[PDB]
Amino acid sequence: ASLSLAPVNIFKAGADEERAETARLTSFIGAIAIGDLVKSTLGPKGMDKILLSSGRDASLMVTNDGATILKNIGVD
Amino acid sequence: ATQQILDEAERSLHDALCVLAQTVKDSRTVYGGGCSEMLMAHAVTQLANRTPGKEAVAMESYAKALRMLPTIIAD
Amino acid sequence: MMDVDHQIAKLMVELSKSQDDEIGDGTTGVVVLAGALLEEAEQLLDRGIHPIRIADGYEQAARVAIEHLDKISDSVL
Amino acid sequence: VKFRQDLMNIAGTTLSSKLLTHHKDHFTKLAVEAVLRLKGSGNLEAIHIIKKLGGSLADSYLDEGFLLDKKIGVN
Amino acid sequence: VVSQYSSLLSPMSVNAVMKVIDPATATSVDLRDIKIVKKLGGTIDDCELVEGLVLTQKVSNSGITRVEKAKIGLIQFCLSAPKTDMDNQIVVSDYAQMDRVLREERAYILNLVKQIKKTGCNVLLIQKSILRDALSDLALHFLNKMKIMVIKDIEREDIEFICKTIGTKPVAHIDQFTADMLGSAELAEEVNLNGSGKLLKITGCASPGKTVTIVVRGSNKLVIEEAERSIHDALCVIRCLVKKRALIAGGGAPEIELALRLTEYSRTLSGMESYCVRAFADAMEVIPSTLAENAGLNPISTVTELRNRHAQGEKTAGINVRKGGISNILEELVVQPLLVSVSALTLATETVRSILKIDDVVNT
Amino acid sequence: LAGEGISVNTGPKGVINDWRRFKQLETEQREEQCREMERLIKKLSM
Amino acid sequence: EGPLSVFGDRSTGETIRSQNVMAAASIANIVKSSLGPVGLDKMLVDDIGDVTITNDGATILKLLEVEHPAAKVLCELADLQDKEVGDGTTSVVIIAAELLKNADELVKQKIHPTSVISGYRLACKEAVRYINENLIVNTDELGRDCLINAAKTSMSSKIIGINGDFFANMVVDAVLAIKYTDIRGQPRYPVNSVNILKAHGRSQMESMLISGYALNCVVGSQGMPKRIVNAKIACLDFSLQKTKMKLGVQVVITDPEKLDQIRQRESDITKERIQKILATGANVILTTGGIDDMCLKYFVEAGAMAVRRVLKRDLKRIAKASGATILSTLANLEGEETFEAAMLGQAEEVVQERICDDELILIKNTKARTSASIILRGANDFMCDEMERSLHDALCVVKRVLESKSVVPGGGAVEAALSIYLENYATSMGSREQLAIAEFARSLLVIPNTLAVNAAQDSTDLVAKLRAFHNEAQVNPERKNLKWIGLDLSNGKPRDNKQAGVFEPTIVKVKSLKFATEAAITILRIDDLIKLHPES
Amino acid sequence: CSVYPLTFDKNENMAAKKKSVAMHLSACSFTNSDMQILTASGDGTCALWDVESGQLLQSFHGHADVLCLDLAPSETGNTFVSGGDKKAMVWDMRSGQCVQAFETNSVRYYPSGDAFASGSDRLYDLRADR
Amino acid sequence: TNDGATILKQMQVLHPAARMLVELSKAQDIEAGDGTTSVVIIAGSLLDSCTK
Ligand SMILES: Nc1ncnc2c1ncn2[C@@H]1O[C@H](COP(=O)(O)OP(=O)(O)O)[C@@H](O)[C@H]1O
Ligand SMILES: Nc1ncnc2c1ncn2[C@@H]1O[C@H](COP(=O)(O)OP(=O)(O)O)[C@@H](O)[C@H]1O
Ligand SMILES: Nc1ncnc2c1ncn2[C@@H]1O[C@H](COP(=O)(O)OP(=O)(O)O)[C@@H](O)[C@H]1O
Ligand SMILES: [Mg+2]
Ligand SMILES: [Mg+2]
Ligand SMILES: [Mg+2]
Ligand SMILES: [Mg+2]
Repeated sequence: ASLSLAPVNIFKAGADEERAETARLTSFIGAIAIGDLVKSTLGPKGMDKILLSSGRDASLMVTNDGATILKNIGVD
Repeated sequence: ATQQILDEAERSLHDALCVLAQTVKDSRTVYGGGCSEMLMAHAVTQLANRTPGKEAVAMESYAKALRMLPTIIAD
Repeated sequence: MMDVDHQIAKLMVELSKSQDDEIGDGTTGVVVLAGALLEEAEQLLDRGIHPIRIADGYEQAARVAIEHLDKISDSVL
Repeated sequence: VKFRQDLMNIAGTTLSSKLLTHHKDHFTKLAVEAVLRLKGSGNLEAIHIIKKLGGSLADSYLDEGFLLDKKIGVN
Repeated sequence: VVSQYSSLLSPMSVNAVMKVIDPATATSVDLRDIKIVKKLGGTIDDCELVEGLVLTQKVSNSGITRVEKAKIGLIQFCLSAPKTDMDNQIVVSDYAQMDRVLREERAYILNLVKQIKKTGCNVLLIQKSILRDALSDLALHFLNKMKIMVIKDIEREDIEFICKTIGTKPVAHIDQFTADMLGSAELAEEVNLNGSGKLLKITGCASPGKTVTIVVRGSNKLVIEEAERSIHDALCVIRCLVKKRALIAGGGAPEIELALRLTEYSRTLSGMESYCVRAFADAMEVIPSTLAENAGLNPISTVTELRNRHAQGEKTAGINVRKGGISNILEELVVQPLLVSVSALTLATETVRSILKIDDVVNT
Repeated sequence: LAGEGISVNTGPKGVINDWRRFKQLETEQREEQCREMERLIKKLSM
Repeated sequence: EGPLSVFGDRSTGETIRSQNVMAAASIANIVKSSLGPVGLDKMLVDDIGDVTITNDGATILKLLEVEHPAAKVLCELADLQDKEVGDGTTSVVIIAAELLKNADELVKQKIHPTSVISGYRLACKEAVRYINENLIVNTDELGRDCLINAAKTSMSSKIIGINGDFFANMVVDAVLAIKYTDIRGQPRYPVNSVNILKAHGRSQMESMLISGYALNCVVGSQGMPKRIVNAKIACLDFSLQKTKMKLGVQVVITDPEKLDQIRQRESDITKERIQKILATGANVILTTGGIDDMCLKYFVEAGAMAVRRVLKRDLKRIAKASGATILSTLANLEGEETFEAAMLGQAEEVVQERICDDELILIKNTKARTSASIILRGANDFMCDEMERSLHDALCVVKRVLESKSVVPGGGAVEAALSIYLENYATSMGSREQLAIAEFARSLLVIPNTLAVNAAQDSTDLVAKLRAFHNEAQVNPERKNLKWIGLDLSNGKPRDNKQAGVFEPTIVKVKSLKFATEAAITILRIDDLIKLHPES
Repeated sequence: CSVYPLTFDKNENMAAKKKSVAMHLSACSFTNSDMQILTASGDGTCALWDVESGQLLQSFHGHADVLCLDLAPSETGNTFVSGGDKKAMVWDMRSGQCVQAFETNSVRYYPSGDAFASGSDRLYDLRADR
Repeated sequence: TNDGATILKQMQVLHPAARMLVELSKAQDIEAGDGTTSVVIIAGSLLDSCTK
């Protein structure tokens, strides 16, 4: 059996876990989303991104650098 | 032994009866086990090999799905 | 790093920490061995044996296994 | 005879994936006889399936006549 | 729970089953022929096997509660003012029509009652009627004046049972009501259960056709429910004996024998199926373990002693709760029909096989 | 029920007006509650 | 919640057994204080100010709100004892609770419940046999005094207790008055045919035993006479009102000249019926239905008493006592409509008596059958209700004594004798059932213990003295007269209860033992509880 | 919603007999001839019972849940309309089929018989299906 | 009650396997009428072995 799908629950409230298929699905989804986001900015004809901050300052950033794009995003 | 067993047996028997009645109506038969799927995929591939353009790619994808069905059977 | 709440899970975590402290390797084998032992004990209890008898049998079997491990061991330089 | 063999094979293939695959042979003979008793009619409602709890799945059978689930008068 | 009363219920159950079937011909038993009546009060020791018919309906008549040499008549029409199926009204235009209508209705009821009485009937059963009064007060008065017990509000579903019991052919029109269509009986009386209700019992019939009634009594309702469930279980066991004429030892002997023989069989099935058959045998080894555990014995020693003794060659060896150990179980008269064990095995195996084919749960 | 990784788009930008319209009132309510709780419970309990 | 995944709580093992014993002990302790002559009554407030003052166990357990189903099992056990016997309602509950408690105590020592149940069954059977063989007193050798003593014993602990010297005679006379024989020559006493009327006012001593029947009814019209010196009672089961055609009859008038005649006939029919009834000489007319004003005027002019809305059971009793015949309709077998003189009852007097600002009908000295009725007088309604309950208990006790001619000594003598005999008997029956039978015998001692505790006396010493006396009776062949020794609660000393006139019907003890044993067996059979949560 | 008390509190006026077993209820309605009772439940099935014999003559399922039932008085067998789904359906119990339907709670059959009201939460002519 | 079929029917089990065990008890009662507890015990033991 597994911790999540068991008659008795072994976890604190708000803590969960993802088994083989679910963990692989989530990891692949996240990686593919990151790759699709960062791409289209690749090569001589790549475009730029607008990084609109949601904070109080609301800093506005227009960039082509992939590292800066990946730094300033709330990633779960 | 259970009500669920009885219901599933009834559904399976209904499937068999319907297929047998259809065969009685039209006696033409084809081989199963993925043989028909693979034959159709082979015909589609033969058509695609003589077709220029991205339509060939679409045909190849069609044949790939047709071959994927018995692949799922084997999985 | 797990956020466990069951007390037996905390005991398993303490077992792994103890194995890490004393040896540093084999922290995963201990948990699997304990789980298998408790599963077999579950079967025995369902068959109707006092748990203390199961614990004593496990202790003497572990003594035998340790003696055998000492017997079949090899020395290295 | 070839058509009957084809009906046997088709019913077996249809029942292969279902829970009846345990008694596939018996259930295939059952379904083929039930369909052939229709004398070429397509009326699948002419075949009545009665689900009675208890007993084994192999105890299922096709009545050589007909079974009704009503009551007779008093006298 | 009815174990101290088994000396009373077991012969009662056997008699009930035998009285409703033909032993030389019957291949099945219809338990609907054994009516079970639960009445609060008394003790389970007061359970009775009534050969005739027991009716919970009360007698509408007052002063007539015991009739000997009764001629029970079953009536399916209404003893009230005439009323056609079509919508009908009586139109009065003169003062004479009023008492003429009253007199004619009285004469009609009197003629109905006189026709009923002329056949020699003395006990009347009236089927429950709706949309029309089954028994008028004037009709009841006329029936009382001619010394006839009247029982009304008979349920429709009990007509077949009553006709099978006392041999009365139901009557739906007064034209066909004749003496030869009645059902004779030795006695039809209403008894009181020591201030705990009243029962109408018709005991002794000229044609007692394959029907018996069982009266269950107890201190409280829960024990009565359990007693009637246990009686039904005993009747079902005798029914199994009727269907399949085979007997097997009890007390865990079949399960231990099965486990041993299936282990031996699995030892000749090299492959991955040998493990599965061995697991099957070990699973069959559970019932004797549960019996030993519930008996207060040591399950390990008891089960291994059973297995060893069955390996010795004695297959009628099981749990002996009375003795407290292991001995031959036939001396304890602990036997059960083979059909019970065979059906249990087959149904459990089929259910397990169906379970093993499931690999996903979808919430609709 | 897949594709959770979205990183969204200018859609929330298109709704900044209503977001701030509600957030200003929410912040005022939070300030009022913070000034109320500086005394309540902090001293009422003991 | 676990692997069962059932929507409800579950209790297993010693927990559920302890809970069941707790519920039984609670039900016992509710009514333990109201056992024996030194017992006390209880108040019951019905959440709306209604007050019920009672000592009867069945009433107390019926009015209470019980939730645990074992407590219910005990409550319906008391109700069954009340319905089937009429006395000993508290005793059966107390005995069952003590039996269950001792059985659980045995089970806690790893004694299997099957062994305890078998021991209880054997002990109950042997106790019944011993009671029937050694502790019965034939009433034919005592006479009328036995009935009076049994009634007095029943009336002890009740509000009519000290005044029992006067109430016992009244109860005995009332029971003997309604005696009648049936087929197969077996006399039976239809107790509850003695109508009991409650009316506050004078003291208990002024309770009147009517040599006839009493109706809680009055005459319909003030113009009728309120006393008949030679009653010709006619009992009817139909209303005397204006004639109305049935639902299936319609009056359609096309010629206007017939409407007046039809309307006249609508009342002339009832007038003719009343004239037919009166022409036979009937003086008293009792009907279960209503009577209109003009129909009352007919009796007023005829100078005959007419009572309407009479209860059906009261009418049946009056007809049986006076020799009248209930007529649901006026219709002979010739198709006509007549009333004969043979359908008339006869009574020596019918009076509209006045009882404490209220009036009731007394039918005095009915002929062809003797009837009885009792009018109870008390301080208020609660006292009269308790009087009625105690009187019903006494009537039931006298009925049991007259039906079965055997009585047993009271005051716990039977319990002590049974305890001694069963504790001696257990040593010669099995090995595991010995403890069960011994605990049954010890549990039988709860009744004298409760009596002595209620007396605020030394229960231990009194029960020890009783057991010593009964042991001497059982082991010494020449001291067999000690079987009758019971408890004298007034002085707190053993006393010969057979000589003291403390008697109970044997059926009371036998049925109490059987019902208590069955209830204890039923509760003891449980070892697990599943309480599904309500779906609402 | 309207449930009359249990004991009928009367003196045997030959109407205390009511059956009213309620083995099915949201649209219980007595028919023209009293020998039949028509009731509906939330399972989307319309049940017809014979009050005298006391068993379900034949059940009608052609819908979701059914709410409102109205009957056109003709032998109680001719037609009865159900409007429980947004699908007004008319059934004939001489054949047990939905004779006609209208895909559009308080349906009322017009006294004339050529149309019927379909009040929801229109006068639909049966001669034109519009 | 001591009857297996009655015990399993009265308490509302929610897991599908328990529901099929209840149906198995009902079928055993229909075909035989006794052994209703034993068949459920056998099925449970069989699946317990199936675990390993
Ligand atoms: N015995 C068999 N051997 C090989 N293939 C089979 C067999 N039985 C069925 N199949 C294949 O399985 C496929 C699915 O059939 P099945 O699952 O029975 O019904 P459905 O078509 O509804 O999925 C069919 O295309 C058939 O070719
Ligand atoms: N005068 C008396 N002397 C001694 N004991 C008595 C006397 N009268 C009654 N008893 C005993 O008191 C016990 C309690 O009876 P009681 O509680 O009044 O009956 P119930 O249980 O029906 O309420 C009876 O068992 C009876 O033996
Ligand atoms: N006196 C006895 N001695 C030994 N075993 C018994 C005895 N009575 C019953 N058994 C066993 O107990 C098992 C359970 O029977 P029971 O509880 O009556 O019905 P079910 O089989 O439905 O549980 C049976 O298989 C039977 O072999
Ligand atoms: Mg390592
Ligand atoms: Mg298929
Ligand atoms: Mg008393
Ligand atoms: Mg059994």
